[PDB]
Amino acid sequence: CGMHSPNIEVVLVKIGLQSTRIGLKLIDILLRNSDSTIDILYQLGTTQDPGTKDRIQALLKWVSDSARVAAMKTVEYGLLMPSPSHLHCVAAILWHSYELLVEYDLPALLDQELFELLFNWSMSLPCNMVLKKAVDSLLCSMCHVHPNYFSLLMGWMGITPLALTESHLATLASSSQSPEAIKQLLDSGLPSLLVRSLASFCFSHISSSESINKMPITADLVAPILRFLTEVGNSHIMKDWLGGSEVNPLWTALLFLLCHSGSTGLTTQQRTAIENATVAFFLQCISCHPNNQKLMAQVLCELFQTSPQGNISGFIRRLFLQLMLEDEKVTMFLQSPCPLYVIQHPMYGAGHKFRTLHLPVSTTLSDVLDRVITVPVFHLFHKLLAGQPLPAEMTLAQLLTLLYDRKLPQGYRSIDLTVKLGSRVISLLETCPIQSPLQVFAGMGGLALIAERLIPAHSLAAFGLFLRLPGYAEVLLKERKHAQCLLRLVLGVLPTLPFHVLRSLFSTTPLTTDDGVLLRRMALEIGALHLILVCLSALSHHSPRVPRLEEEHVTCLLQVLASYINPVSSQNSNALPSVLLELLSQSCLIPAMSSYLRNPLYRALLELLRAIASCAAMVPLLLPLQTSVGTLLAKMKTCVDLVPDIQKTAEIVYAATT
Repeated sequence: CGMHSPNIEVVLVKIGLQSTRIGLKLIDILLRNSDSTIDILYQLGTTQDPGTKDRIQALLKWVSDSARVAAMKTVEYGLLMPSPSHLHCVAAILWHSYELLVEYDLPALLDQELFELLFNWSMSLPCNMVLKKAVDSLLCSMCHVHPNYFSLLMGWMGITPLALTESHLATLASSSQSPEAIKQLLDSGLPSLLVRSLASFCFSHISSSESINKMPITADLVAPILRFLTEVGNSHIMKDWLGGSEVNPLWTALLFLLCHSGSTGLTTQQRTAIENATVAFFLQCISCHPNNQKLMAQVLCELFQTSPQGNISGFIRRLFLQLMLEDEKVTMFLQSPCPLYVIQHPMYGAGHKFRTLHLPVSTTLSDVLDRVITVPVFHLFHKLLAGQPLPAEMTLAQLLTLLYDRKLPQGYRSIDLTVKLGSRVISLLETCPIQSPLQVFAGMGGLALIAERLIPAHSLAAFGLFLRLPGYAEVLLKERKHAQCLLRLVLGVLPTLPFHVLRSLFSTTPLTTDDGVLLRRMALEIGALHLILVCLSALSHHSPRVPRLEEEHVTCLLQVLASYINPVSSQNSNALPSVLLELLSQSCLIPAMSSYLRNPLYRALLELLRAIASCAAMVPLLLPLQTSVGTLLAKMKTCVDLVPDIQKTAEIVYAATT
């Protein structure tokens, strides 16, 4: 069938929707006696005809028979075990029948006994296979159709002591994803009692470790119920509720539990479980939510500010290497009448005509559309935009900023686009991108805080010292991918960038403002000039005056020095202290300059010369300790004789020397 399968499925759909009896018979022989069967069931269930009610009745009768067969324990083989993909397809069919305007009374088909049967089926088997996920997606769709069914489900597990296994909470978290279920769950006291219980357990454990409506939570359920928190954090009002002072004890308690209380006893497997659940929670919280981004930035700055005086624990280290060093991932939803070529939420549809991806923000629309004369061309539209398409090279950060400026609520985890076919004959791109958690954390200088607590190797060692300066990260974040690659090389073009960011920061911070002089005096205090001078001494094989990659390194270091002397070149006399003058009189600048002269890089050296001649307080170092530099430079300029620049720089040096 692999060459003509669309034809077969289409003719099967037409024969099925010809009459009711034939469709019911073929449903029976396709379910009792693959992706294609999922598409067949979808097109049978969601297409509207007078025979739709009997078809969904047959589907419900089949799933009830399978639940019965699983409940007491030839034609019954399909009832001994059902395909979980078929159950997810039935859930999608019921969901799209509830969503679309149907002629029949859909909740009349749903029965409470079906709720009891599928609930007993759910606890009859463990959580490893996907059959539990399928029957739980069916439970979620049916309870979305019937809110009173979920309302009675709360009354079963003692909710208006308690003991819930991991499968119980798994079924509840799976079946709470629908808006009516999550509305009833917020209306129910189960989330409030669980967060109060886990906060009390954390506080009790902290009090026991530091001394060396409430309900006791054991050491096993806490990782699954933290995963419950991760799964419910998709709602934006959930993210706002987690941002209040009522919840903040959860954060502080979990951190004090997982840092101070080392190996009540925490075993390594459960510690890893809580560790991974907290990673998932942190990844879930700040997803497309700038408020959560600044919240985590403030929280991590407060933890790094009160770091003990020196070793960083494994959790905080891996959280730094994980949370803000991977690109932000958003949920992509694609609706299209044309074919576009795992269990997901029923908002995301089914079949190949509904697409759902979990993709990083940094990519553009051309890459996600490639992976999924009048010429038909794909065009992208939004439900909040009327009459204009979307550019192919526009990244998702720009789209997220446009939607957040277009009344889309903050924290909306899944963005939806419709693909249409237009004709081609053979402002939007200029918007600001998303801020991202990494740059938000770097906005208040958290990089210096984490540096204080922490290919040639000397450049990578000097990068950590260089990023301690304020304003370094703001100019560092201009190229995201290469900065992330450099941080990945730090944890354990590439050597040029730690100095190129310093040169650009020197050039963007002039001497006419307070930021430039503060940066220069902090560089004088922390000792960056000594490090770059001994690096130049080691690279040039020359010693200070005691009282192919190397060429690029020397050129870049000379460029850094030139941008340090004159920021405008890339009260000026008293803008720089004489400490730099007495420091440069000791180093190896003069002998290396004399060695290199007597032999881009020449252009950088001439820029350094006009920079060192531009500052009057930096002038008297040019006198050698007896040929002047101006006459020498004129001699080798006549020897060389680009040319107008060389002549202008030589004339400037000659004027400075005279």
